[PDB]
Amino acid sequence: QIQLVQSGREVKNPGETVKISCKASGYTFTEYPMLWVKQAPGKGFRWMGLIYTNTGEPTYAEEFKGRFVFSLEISASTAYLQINNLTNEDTATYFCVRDYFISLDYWGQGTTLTVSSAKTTAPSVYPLAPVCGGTTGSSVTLGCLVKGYFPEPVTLTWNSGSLSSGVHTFPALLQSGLYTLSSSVTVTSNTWPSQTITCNVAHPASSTKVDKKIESRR
Amino acid sequence: QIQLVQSGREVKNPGETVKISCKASGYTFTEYPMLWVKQAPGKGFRWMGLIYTNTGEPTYAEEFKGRFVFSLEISASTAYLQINNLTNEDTATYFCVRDYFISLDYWGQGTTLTVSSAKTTAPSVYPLAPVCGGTTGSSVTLGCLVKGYFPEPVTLTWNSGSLSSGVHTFPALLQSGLYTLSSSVTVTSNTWPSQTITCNVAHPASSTKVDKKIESRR
Amino acid sequence: PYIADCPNCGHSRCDSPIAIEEVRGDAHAGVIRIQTSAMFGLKTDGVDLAYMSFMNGKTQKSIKIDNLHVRTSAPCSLVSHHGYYILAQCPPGDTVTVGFHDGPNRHTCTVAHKVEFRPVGREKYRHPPEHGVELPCNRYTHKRADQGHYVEMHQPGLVADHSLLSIHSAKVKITVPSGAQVKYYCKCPDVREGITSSDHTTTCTDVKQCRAYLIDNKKWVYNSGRLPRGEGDTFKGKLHVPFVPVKAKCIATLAPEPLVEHKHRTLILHLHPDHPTLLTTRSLGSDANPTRQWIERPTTVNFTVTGEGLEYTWGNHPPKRVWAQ
Amino acid sequence: PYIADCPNCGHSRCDSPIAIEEVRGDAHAGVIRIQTSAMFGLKTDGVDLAYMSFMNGKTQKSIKIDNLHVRTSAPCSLVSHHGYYILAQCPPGDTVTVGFHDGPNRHTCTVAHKVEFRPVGREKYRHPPEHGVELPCNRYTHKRADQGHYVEMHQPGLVADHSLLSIHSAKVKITVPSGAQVKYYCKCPDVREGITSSDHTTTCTDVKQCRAYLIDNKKWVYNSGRLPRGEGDTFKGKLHVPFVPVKAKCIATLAPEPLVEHKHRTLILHLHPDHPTLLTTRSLGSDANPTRQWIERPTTVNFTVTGEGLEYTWGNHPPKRVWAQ
Amino acid sequence: PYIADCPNCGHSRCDSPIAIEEVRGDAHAGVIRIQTSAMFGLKTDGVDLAYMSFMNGKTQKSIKIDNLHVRTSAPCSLVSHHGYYILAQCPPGDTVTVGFHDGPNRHTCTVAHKVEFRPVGREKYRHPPEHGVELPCNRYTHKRADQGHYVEMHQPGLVADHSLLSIHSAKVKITVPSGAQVKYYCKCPDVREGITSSDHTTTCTDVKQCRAYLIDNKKWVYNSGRLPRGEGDTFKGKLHVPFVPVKAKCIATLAPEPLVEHKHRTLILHLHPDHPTLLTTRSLGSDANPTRQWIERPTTVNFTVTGEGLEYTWGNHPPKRVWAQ
Amino acid sequence: QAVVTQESALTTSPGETVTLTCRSNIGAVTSSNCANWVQEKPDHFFTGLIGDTNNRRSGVPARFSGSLIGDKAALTITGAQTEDEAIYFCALWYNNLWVFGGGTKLTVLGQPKSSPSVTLFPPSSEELETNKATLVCTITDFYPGVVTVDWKVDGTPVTQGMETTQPSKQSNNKYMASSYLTLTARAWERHSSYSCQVTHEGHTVEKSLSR
Amino acid sequence: QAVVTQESALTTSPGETVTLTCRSNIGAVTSSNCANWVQEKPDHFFTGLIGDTNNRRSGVPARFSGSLIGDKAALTITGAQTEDEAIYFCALWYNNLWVFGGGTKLTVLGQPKSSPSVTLFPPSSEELETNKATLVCTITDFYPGVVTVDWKVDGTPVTQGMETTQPSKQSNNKYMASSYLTLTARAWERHSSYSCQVTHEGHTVEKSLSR
Amino acid sequence: QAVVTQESALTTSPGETVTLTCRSNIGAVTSSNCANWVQEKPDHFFTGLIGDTNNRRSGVPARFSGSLIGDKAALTITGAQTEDEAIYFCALWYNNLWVFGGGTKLTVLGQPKSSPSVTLFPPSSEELETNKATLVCTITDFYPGVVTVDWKVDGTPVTQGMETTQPSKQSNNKYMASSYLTLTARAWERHSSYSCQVTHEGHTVEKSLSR
Repeated sequence: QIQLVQSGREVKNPGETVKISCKASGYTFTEYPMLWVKQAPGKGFRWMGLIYTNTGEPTYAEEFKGRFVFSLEISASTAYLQINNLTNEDTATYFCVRDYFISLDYWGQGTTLTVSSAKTTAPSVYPLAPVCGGTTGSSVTLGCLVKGYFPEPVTLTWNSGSLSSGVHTFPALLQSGLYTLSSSVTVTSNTWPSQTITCNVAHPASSTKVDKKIESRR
Repeated sequence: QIQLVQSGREVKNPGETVKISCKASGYTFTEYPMLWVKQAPGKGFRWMGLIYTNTGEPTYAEEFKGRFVFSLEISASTAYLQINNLTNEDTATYFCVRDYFISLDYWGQGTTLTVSSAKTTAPSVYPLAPVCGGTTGSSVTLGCLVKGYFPEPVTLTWNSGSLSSGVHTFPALLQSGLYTLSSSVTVTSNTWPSQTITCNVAHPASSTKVDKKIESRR
Repeated sequence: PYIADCPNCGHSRCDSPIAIEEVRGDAHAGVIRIQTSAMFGLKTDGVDLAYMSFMNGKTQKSIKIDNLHVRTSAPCSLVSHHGYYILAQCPPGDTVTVGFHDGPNRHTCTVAHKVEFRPVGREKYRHPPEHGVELPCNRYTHKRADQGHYVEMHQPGLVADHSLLSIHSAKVKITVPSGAQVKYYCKCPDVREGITSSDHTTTCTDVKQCRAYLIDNKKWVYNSGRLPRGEGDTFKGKLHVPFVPVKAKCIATLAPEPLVEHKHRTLILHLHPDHPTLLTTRSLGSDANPTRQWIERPTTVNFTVTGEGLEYTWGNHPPKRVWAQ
Repeated sequence: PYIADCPNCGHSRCDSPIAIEEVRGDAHAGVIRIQTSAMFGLKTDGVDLAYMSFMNGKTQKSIKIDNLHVRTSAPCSLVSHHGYYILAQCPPGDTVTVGFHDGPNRHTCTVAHKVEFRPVGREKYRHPPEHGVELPCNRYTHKRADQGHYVEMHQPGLVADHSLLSIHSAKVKITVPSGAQVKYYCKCPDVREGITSSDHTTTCTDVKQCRAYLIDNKKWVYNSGRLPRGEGDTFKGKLHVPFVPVKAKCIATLAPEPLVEHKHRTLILHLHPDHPTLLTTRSLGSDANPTRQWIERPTTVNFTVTGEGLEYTWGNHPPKRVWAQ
Repeated sequence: PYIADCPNCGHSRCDSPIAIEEVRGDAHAGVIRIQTSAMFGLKTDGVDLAYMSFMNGKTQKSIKIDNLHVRTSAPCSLVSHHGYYILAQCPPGDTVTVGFHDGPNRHTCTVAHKVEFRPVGREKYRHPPEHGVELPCNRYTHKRADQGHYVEMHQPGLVADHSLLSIHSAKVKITVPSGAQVKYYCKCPDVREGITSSDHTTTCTDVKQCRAYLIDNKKWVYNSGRLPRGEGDTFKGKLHVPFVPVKAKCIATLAPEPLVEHKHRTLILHLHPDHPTLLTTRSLGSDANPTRQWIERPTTVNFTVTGEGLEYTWGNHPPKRVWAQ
Repeated sequence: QAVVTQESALTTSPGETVTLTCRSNIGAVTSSNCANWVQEKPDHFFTGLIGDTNNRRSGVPARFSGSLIGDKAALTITGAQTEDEAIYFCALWYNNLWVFGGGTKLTVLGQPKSSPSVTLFPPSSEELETNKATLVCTITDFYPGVVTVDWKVDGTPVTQGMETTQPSKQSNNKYMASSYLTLTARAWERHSSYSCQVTHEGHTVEKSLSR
Repeated sequence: QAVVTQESALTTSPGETVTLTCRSNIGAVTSSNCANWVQEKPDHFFTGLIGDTNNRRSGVPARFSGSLIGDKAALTITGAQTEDEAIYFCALWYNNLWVFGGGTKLTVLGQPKSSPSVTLFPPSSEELETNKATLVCTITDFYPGVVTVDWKVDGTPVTQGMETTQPSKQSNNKYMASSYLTLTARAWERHSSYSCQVTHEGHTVEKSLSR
Repeated sequence: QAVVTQESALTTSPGETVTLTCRSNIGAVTSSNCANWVQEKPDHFFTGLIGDTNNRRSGVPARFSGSLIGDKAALTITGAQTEDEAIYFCALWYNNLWVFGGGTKLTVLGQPKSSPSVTLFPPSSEELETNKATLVCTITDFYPGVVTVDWKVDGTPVTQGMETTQPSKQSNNKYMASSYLTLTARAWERHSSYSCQVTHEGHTVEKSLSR
């Protein structure tokens, strides 16, 4: 029914601008305006303002009057947050939210911004296959290591997303100035290596797409 | 909110008198009178009477008119049961109770009397440390054996009561004319014997207090 | 909470605990003070006026007031309860009709009583307005902290309870509430007083020829006409009345202003009230020559005013005065 | 449970199953016997008078009576139901206004009928009291074991049900309840009688030009004026009335006693009733010289009593007599 | 949903959101159009007329209408609500008495207003029947799509809210709803206007000597007499009325037919109405010689008919005519 | 001079609806008897549930409701839970005193089985200084609450000298018990292998010491 | 310019009734503050529970109800469930803006413990072609969510080179984490036995590779 | 001459709210269709839940409620339980007869897995007196209810002679099945090692006899 799906997470060096979209589904856009909330890493939840999706007038919280600008692609049921002249302390997650029932009833997924200086490094995608010997159980765990990229984000799927059950994707972590991510997938021992299992990785900032099929070590 | 906490359990030889206190907390004493109930070992629950904590008039059940006398330290929110010329068949547990809501809503913990002839023997407190060899697990169980006392009750705590989680205190049992009690405590293997663990035992009837630290056998 | 014989208790004469005596539609403010035989108020013991204790069985039932209904020609409005007694704002009604809802049953009680509500004033309304002048009405209080009168309330007499008179497998078997005093014998010769615990009956057998009585005088009652006397004595129990009639100034009536019209020593007055208004005058000569007439229909009237003066009283609107030279 | 056209069914003329016909405010005891077109009482099959079967759809709904409301100027009191018919103790009212609560909806029915309740007696009360003399009123029974009259109750005619006339994806599609007899054709030429299971319609297409009928005469009805005739026949179904008017002695009226005052061959009587009381006398000479006057306002009256005697009738209080030599 | 001062709000003068102004018992169809100060209808935002938004606190409460009750001498029947305004079919009543049930509380409001319902016609009924002739009554609509008039509805003035004026542990502490405009100072000298977020108060301490105000003019109101003026300006907010009085033909009255009886140039008429019926005639000579008399009591009357003719008007039954040669 | 009667024991499963009743020997139970329902959990732990027939004490789950069914007072547990396993007592008022029923032991399916935790301790040395030795075998956290404890000195089933307490209910609703084997300073020093064997829901646990 | 305050953390057991409160620094909370309650489950997953003090969002279980208790807004969970373990935030309206509370972390007894599923992968060969080798140790489905990961190259506790992420909550409410040990193509070829040891609720799991 | 349609299968988890619907091919379902809901548990066990659209049969938990949603009859299970896993059928009245829907198989998360209990019996001797031998392999109390049974005479997978029933639901909601391997008195006496291997939720259980 109601889905507010947000853009993916960006990386931006200080000074830049970002436009975060919120695409609304399930309601009539026009009778319910949008709340923009900032949940800062430590600090907790904060109201950034509200936009009248009918007239188009924004209210900003005083903390947010200035670099922040709400707007909407009415026509497509999108509300957008734009933060100009990005300050380093704006790294946090921003949620769109529907104001209804004397409060807020639905929240989006969040779009996380990491304001941070750094060039652009494409990831190296490495297959993780089991040890050279044996590996005999009722199931089997394969993996995919996405190493040394910048900035965030990368997306990772298994078999173009048709294999989602039994998957653990591990949050990217910064190490020596670069991000590293990994994912595991577990399937029955009959599936692999009988049927092909492929790691799909995209790094938008570098226009890098890598498809890596997990092959047996021998 | 409402707590009725009762005195501890006594031992008394036939013929004696006992005054059992009931200290009330959480309500205004004066608008709720007190029920005294006898739950005799086998027999089940029996109403002993009710005291008007406002006027002070007691009602006795006919079974209880005579040796039983209700009174109250109004001033301290205490109601008291006094059983004079104790008969041996008065061993049982007595509960105070609040009469409210067309019945009884809160019951106390109980004060158990054991009418029984016998002198006064102080307990011997023995530390129970694990076997001389090994004992390597994620946790460890120590113990404390309180042997050969009379009459009841004894109280037992661990580390002055600051260590209550993972404790099993075992009800006192009569053997060869004397009571014996024991307790175990289980802590992580890192706690002991690194940190001190001490058994605290009191026997009011003999004015005996013993603190026994559990020491390793070697 | 006393129980008596309601006269038209839904069907016919039941014995309701809320049996209505002493209806008093004698005040002015839309209010009636009533006595149920039931004593609502606090519980059996100590709490919350807004709970509800009537008699079910020999026993009380001290529970919530949830769905009281006093009513008349229309549903009334409760004002306050204290003791046996309730105050409620009612309209006029040929009768009075009372009742709560225990929850399983309606269980009401109803009675005849001529009710009216004249407000104090020369206006004969049917109901108090929102506005108008204040003036000294008669009315009952909201409150309980009240001693201005007290009615005798001594013991109950006995009551019937044939739930007692069971059968001892061939003999009729009486029991007792809590050790209460059961006054017993049968048409045959057996135990003749009955001041006992649970007795049997040696002689008679039929439940329908025995004395199922409850001398249970641990709590006094109101001295209803629908009470059987406690034959022993006038026990104590002088007990107040809450709802004293007091000299409240009701928010009260006012009739629309007149249309004064001049003529030669004569007041034409085209007049147009809201309700029947008692107009009256006093030609201030030693010849009084007064006039009185309730006016409800709009009417152009006349008054031969004299030289020295006349006065004019449009309802409880203040008295006017007039120089007609 | 028949369904007919209620006249002011909350909004306006609906078709309520409780459509009120034959209001009878003709007795004295505060009572009206009413016929709903709905047949409450036992269920469809066999149990419990105090359940509730009206028509919803073509279908019954034999469920609990939970929240019946007959009412008039004030809310009435139910007395008893049997069959289509309910007895209820009502006050006077210009109208009659009936209704239960199914639970999702109020679903009431209302009607005009001039109602009054004179009690039998020379007192013109508005309501029955708790006390007074008993005397022969007219009144309806509580009971059902009753045969004193019976009204014709033959079949229903058909009824409309356009829920039947669905569409067969291009043609209008009739169905049947349970194999019931559906009487069918359309303005166009197609099947002309209809005694069938679920038919289609070759010719016409529009639902609004077809005969959605239900000859469902497995259960007869009351012969309401708001019934369409079952054209075939006067089927059987002679069926009793429960609530016969009977010669009950109502608990009844009584006017306060007079104040007898002597004069020379003359009764002054300061008099002060509760309600309008028809007083009357008979000067026992062969010259009757009687008098009649309803008295509601307290009045000191006079009576030239003769030598031989007069009699005096203070309402349904018994007749007095007087020697005035 | 505006909130004003109800006059006899159960006990006495409360401030109910359903405070009744502009009672209009001026139509004929048993109907009254009322304005609550509460704006039921859609919710705060966008949905479902049949929901219920009154003011609780400074705040609305846009929830379900579950248990509305308009009533008078008897319980009325709702007709429709739109905006601040409700239409309801009522009987006559000296007063008007309104109220819903939030669920925790009755929370009603009541008022004085002279109500009657004459139907249009020479019959003076008390209530509309099921049958009779239709003729041009005055009546309000069911509907909302209505513009025939509009009443001014500009802003609210401020309102009190001493829930604001808390204490800052020694000083009296005002707060704000949502950043609304709180107009503030105390008897002492401190901040003198107040257009602020949550302020403190340096000078005064007592809550009872300060200006707890809410200039919250984000939504206009009805211009009730029980409103304090918004002193700044006549803001916009011209707003329609739904329930226009329209020329409906009420289902309407009819008096039972007369008994025509011949005599020599004379109509004896044994006559027997249902309700008070205004009869009247016109002797069609240039000598009119008409007659008028309300007839409620059955009466045999007479009419000296002339040679040329007379006409005869048995209530709103059509006019008859007669040759008496 | 009135006898309140209650079912003796009732067994139900988590999620079911169970009714306990309270019968008076003098007649039907009525609202003037102000039926009360009290629950006793292990450790002499009393709480009031319902009073005045149907008033639920505050903080008592709603799955509990009281009423009069026929001529008796009834307590219904709607959605019984594992936590409801306890003794329920009814009380009836009789114009001047209270009469308690015998109580109903209610058993509710739940609490997956749990094996005992057994520990055997050697006689401490301060105690061997008394010319006495007592081997303590502690057994805790077992459910169902029934065990068999058997001692074996040097391979031979001891049969005299031992004492085993009765299973006592812990707070978590599992049980505990301890067994004592008292020897003499001397019996102690004689034999060489002591062992406390605990049998619970079919598995055995043997804890042996070596002097 | 108003501060909403909430309990920091609350712990309950399945089946209990727990109350969270929301206090305003300016005064009592009233219906014109339109208290809202929002729940945050792991993964930045937000849902609204109650709005306008007591209006339950649609599809939010009935065990959740809001109200004003005293001078504060309260959320009561009646029959808390294991699934209710999350962060609850309250929001209050103040005439022109919203102020959010700090949130209350609620813990509910349930979800029986679950051991980790550990897998150690060898450096792939395409990566050994970069003159680099990274051993990945993945640990998933463990609860409680706390582990200790220790690496041991050739019998010797590595102590530099490793990086272990922070436990992240999976959907089923169990956790995951991975640890990396980066060597050089060369360090790789040198040593011979690698092992990733994971310690969880007392048991240890060692996954070793052999080059 | 009307067709009632229902969802084919629905899967939910304990604690969720699930809605089943019942559609009529002739038009919207209305209160004059008196929607009935019936539940079929294994063993041809029928109970009525709701009747006349929303009347709950007596002794049917309150988590079950019926209603009309849109133009169809609906059954909502509020707080589905493991015990609710069954087939739900709706029935609609059509003026003279009843039409039943195809039923909805509902699956509810719960009942932790349970391994099979396997037993292999030898041909009895009275049967070897008939010149026949039948090895019976019984498998009970397993869940999920799916198994693989493989027989192996003398080390060699038998492939002819065996018959395995279909898993049948026991009362506790677990399953059972038995497999038969019929030999001749003679085949019997020939070979020497018989074995019934049962594979269930990945573990294998082999029960062998020795003649």
